[PDB]
Amino acid sequence: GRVIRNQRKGAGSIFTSHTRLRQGAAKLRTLDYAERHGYIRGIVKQIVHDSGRGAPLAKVVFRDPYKYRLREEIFIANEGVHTGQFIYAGKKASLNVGNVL
Amino acid sequence: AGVKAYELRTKSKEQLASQLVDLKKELAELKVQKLSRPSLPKIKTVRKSIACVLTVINEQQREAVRQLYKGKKYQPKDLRAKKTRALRRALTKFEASQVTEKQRKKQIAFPQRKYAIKA
Amino acid sequence: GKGTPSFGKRHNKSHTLCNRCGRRSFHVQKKTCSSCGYPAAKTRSYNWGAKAKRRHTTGTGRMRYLKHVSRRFKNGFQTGSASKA
Amino acid sequence: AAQKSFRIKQKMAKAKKQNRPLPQWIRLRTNNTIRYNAKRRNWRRTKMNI
Amino acid sequence: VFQVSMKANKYQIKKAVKELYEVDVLKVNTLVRPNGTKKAYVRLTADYDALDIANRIGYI
RNA sequence: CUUGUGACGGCCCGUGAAAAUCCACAGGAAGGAAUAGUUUUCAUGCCAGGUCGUACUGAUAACCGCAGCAGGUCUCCAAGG
RNA sequence: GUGGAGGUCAGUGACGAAGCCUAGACCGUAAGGUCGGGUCGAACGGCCUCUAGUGCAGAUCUUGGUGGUAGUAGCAAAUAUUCAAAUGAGAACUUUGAAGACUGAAGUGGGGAAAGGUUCCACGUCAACAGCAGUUGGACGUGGGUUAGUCGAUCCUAAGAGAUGGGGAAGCUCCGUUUCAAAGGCCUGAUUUUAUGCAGGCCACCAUCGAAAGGGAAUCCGGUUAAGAUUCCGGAACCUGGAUAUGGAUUCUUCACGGUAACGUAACUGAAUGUGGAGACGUCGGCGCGAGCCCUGGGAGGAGUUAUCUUUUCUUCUUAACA
RNA sequence: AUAUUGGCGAGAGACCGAUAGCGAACAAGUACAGUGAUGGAAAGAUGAAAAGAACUUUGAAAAGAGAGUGAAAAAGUACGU
RNA sequence: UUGACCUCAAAUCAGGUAGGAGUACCCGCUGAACUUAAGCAUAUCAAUAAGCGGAGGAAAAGAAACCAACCGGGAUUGC
RNA sequence: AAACUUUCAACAACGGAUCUCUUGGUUCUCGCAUCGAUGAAGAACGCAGCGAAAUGCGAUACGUAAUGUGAAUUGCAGAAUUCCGUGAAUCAUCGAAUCUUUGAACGCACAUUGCGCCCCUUGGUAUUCCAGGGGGCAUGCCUGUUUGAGCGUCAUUU
Ligand SMILES: [Mg+2]
Ligand SMILES: [Mg+2]
Ligand SMILES: [Mg+2]
Ligand SMILES: [Mg+2]
Ligand SMILES: [Mg+2]
Ligand SMILES: [Mg+2]
Ligand SMILES: [Mg+2]
Ligand SMILES: [Mg+2]
Ligand SMILES: [Mg+2]
Ligand SMILES: [Mg+2]
Ligand SMILES: [Mg+2]
Ligand SMILES: [Mg+2]
Ligand SMILES: [Mg+2]
Ligand SMILES: [Mg+2]
Ligand SMILES: [Mg+2]
Ligand SMILES: [Mg+2]
Ligand SMILES: [Mg+2]
Ligand SMILES: [Mg+2]
Ligand SMILES: [Mg+2]
Ligand SMILES: [Mg+2]
Ligand SMILES: [Mg+2]
Ligand SMILES: [Mg+2]
Ligand SMILES: [Mg+2]
Ligand SMILES: [Mg+2]
Ligand SMILES: [Mg+2]
Ligand SMILES: [Mg+2]
Ligand SMILES: [Mg+2]
Ligand SMILES: [Mg+2]
Ligand SMILES: [Mg+2]
Ligand SMILES: [Mg+2]
Ligand SMILES: [Mg+2]
Ligand SMILES: [Mg+2]
Ligand SMILES: [Mg+2]
Ligand SMILES: [Mg+2]
Ligand SMILES: [Mg+2]
Ligand SMILES: [Mg+2]
Ligand SMILES: [Mg+2]
Ligand SMILES: [Mg+2]
Ligand SMILES: [Mg+2]
Ligand SMILES: [Mg+2]
Ligand SMILES: [Mg+2]
Ligand SMILES: [Mg+2]
Ligand SMILES: [Mg+2]
Ligand SMILES: [Zn+2]
Repeated sequence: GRVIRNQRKGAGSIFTSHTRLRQGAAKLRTLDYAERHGYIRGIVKQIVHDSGRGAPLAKVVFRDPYKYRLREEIFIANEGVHTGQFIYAGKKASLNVGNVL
Repeated sequence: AGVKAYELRTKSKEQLASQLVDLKKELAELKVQKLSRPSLPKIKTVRKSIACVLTVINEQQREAVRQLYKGKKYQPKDLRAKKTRALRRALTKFEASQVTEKQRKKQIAFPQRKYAIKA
Repeated sequence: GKGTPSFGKRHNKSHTLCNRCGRRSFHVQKKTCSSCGYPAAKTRSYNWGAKAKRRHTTGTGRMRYLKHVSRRFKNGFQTGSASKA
Repeated sequence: AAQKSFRIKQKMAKAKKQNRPLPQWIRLRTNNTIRYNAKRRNWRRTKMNI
Repeated sequence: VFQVSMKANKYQIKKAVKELYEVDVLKVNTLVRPNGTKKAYVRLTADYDALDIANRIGYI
């Protein structure tokens, strides 16, 4: 018999996901010294719709503690988070909506 | 017609260079006259004369280089032998003839004697 | 209309000239010649293609250098030149 | 293809030079067996496929 | 107008013309003839006359 | 009428590319004048800008359909009643 | 009876071998053999043996050639041709003039992309092709023709392809594209035996390919050829890269002033580093504005109709890039 | 000492004789078909020597009729038989 | 501080060396099926065809951890 | 009776059989061992007075140099001193060279005649910008030199 459809997906010829318009992989900030010993502060800049994803993205900008740069992160927006809101991530962060305790 | 090889070999490089630049000159004006007349076979001798001079110029240059590299190893590759790829890689007659001390003593002590079988 | 009407839509060379064999068999999308195997180092050849080997084997060309090797070997790869005997 | 690669245009020139009838003085050589230019091509019947 | 080797560019053509003919060159135009040769369009400065150079070469 | 553009409005469980490249700002390292400097994002002034394609058809005859085949083959401009 | 081999007839033969034709002859029941006659021009036969790729009507046999059908089927879509003259041996088909028509701007028009490749144009030319014709041609023969700092490629990256470090596979090769890598140049200054190592500092992607419709530095007008033009000529511009000299500007409060402000100007230092902007973006509906076209008045020229009327009908009055 | 349908150089055959013999006795792996891997022909013979028909005539011309070369045009570049 | 050793790198460091072609024969790996068996699976075709790696004029093998059971022979190779 | 059909012969057609030739093939036997990073086989493009193909060759281009032979090549033209000679020849031989762009193909790429970097030199008033000429820049591995890295680790210090 002929190879059935569900087998044929594994080769990934035309069954791969369409990822042109996605703004990036939505991952939390990397776990570093600051978060596991204190807390760090961030600013919500953009709340963008992600293609192929029901939930919107939160685009938070952080400060690099070791170099003068402006590391920018992509979060998954929680209900109630607004642009310009301060976001606190770390072990000692206050328990508020959008925080990363 | 044309210039012959043997008498060019008695010249020097600067004379040959002057000969060459002169030779290229008429071939230019013979070529422009070629399109005028229906045919002109004289250009063939001119081109061959250029080749003869160019070979002579090259021949003198290589020989002087050969004298420069004479009597020392690592000569330029184009001046080496062009026998084959294999023969160049092959063992030379010196290294192929090398033999250990143990075998050399056996050969000197017990060579293949010349014998006859009559009586 | 898989016949004549379909034949009119043929205006896209699937193959082009090969830089190595110049046959117009270089697959543009695959970037590999289908005749001589370019750009692979080994020249494409198959023992079931007896005719194919005969078309491109040594001898069908010029032997720009290998023509004279037999002549050189007969003279024992002599060096130098003649001496006007 | 008005906008063409130089390689194609190089094959262009040779094809122009190939398309020429037999020179007449070829006829008169001794032991001449060549009758005409058998490798003639024309754009109406045969395509170069280059 | 000249036939030129296919390996030559405008820099060499301008350099050569002023060398062999001791005449300055205004600009150079080049094209590849359909027969596979390269044709050069050399324009001389107004201080020089192309017609005078042409018959001096030997064609007119 | 065609087309360009502006400000808008409607639609989405669809919100509708990236990179090369150019500029600005923050910054104040560095360099700077008085008997002379600083300045080439102001004006004028000099030189050079290589290589390859450029003809023509684009179809009831220049392409593919064995062909000078009523077939097929992307697109631009579109007068008057 | 046929191809070839050993032996013999000191066989035949350019004064004509072989082959071919012959309701001419002879022999054999026959397979076949012999002769005459015409063509013919270079080798061939009789007998004893040897040897085999050795004997054709079939195989919808193979290759090649030729018939009847047969001067037959037929050469009927796309509205449509006619008169005269010229060339010419020859004109329904060629050229020119006149006339009648058609495509009717989502054309039978003017250009292009893929493809074709000299079909483009000129001269001479009709043996074959243009299923009639042919003086004509996209045919034949001989030549000419394609000019770019600004148009495209080249540069960038997209879906994707693909080395290297690595890891599989006996192997052809496979996986992977930043991955378990010791993965480099950037600019300033010193040295003026002198070339560039030492003085430093700096930075962390880490090959490459991938679009002639995506992004992208910069050109327009007039004229010219048998055939080229945003490329050639004339005129007038712009961009990039580089060497710079003068003028201008600013400074003794060293790196400018004015305006409350939005902000303005001829300029009016600025490395490392960081931030932002542009590149950079769907579709539909209506509205406003611009350009071109269409319509139309007056006037300035030209042409048509005028038995009659028609301050009439048609036509020219245009202004590029850049500043 | 053994193998060798390849390469180079030689000698031979109770082999084949242009529909045979290698696909190819010839400008044959050529012309040509297919996008491609690949597929793949046909085609030898004038005459001793071109001596390849001067010249006349009919026709626009191709050619025909004469003339002529040739041992033979019952060998005329469509050429041995 | 200075100098060794070991291991590991970098040099357009001084010299070289390998790649591809042919492959009739040769040295190996991998490896079928048609077919036969009057069917067919073991078998056979066949340790072959195709594929892959590697040399020379030859290659390979070659001087016994042999053959033998005899009064023993005596590298390899081929008929 | 003509025409027409058929049969036969002569002549003439179409076609290329037979016969006779054969610088070809096939088969057998004998001798030799010689491709390539000093760049092979193969490809593309070019080169002749008049060449399209085959053959030959590579901008030194149907070839140059060297040797031998000893008066040509040939379709035409042309060339003649090359003819009692360091000398004709599409001659034979062949040891010196040239050997375009490629190709294992090697600066990076290649559907481009694309884009680089280093040294010497020349011109453009130039170490930096541009152009011309010449020579270079592949991978793996081996040996050796030089510069290094690692508390892997020794000695030696103060
Ligand atoms: Mg299509
Ligand atoms: Mg495709
Ligand atoms: Mg150009
Ligand atoms: Mg539109
Ligand atoms: Mg909208
Ligand atoms: Mg053009
Ligand atoms: Mg044009
Ligand atoms: Mg056009
Ligand atoms: Mg069109
Ligand atoms: Mg059109
Ligand atoms: Mg066609
Ligand atoms: Mg009869
Ligand atoms: Mg007879
Ligand atoms: Mg005869
Ligand atoms: Mg038989
Ligand atoms: Mg029969
Ligand atoms: Mg029967
Ligand atoms: Mg039949
Ligand atoms: Mg009829
Ligand atoms: Mg009909
Ligand atoms: Mg429209
Ligand atoms: Mg025309
Ligand atoms: Mg006709
Ligand atoms: Mg006719
Ligand atoms: Mg890969
Ligand atoms: Mg690219
Ligand atoms: Mg583009
Ligand atoms: Mg876009
Ligand atoms: Mg402009
Ligand atoms: Mg035009
Ligand atoms: Mg101009
Ligand atoms: Mg001011
Ligand atoms: Mg933006
Ligand atoms: Mg104006
Ligand atoms: Mg076809
Ligand atoms: Mg006769
Ligand atoms: Mg005869
Ligand atoms: Mg069975
Ligand atoms: Mg059976
Ligand atoms: Mg069965
Ligand atoms: Mg095999
Ligand atoms: Mg051995
Ligand atoms: Mg051994
Ligand atoms: Zn190829």
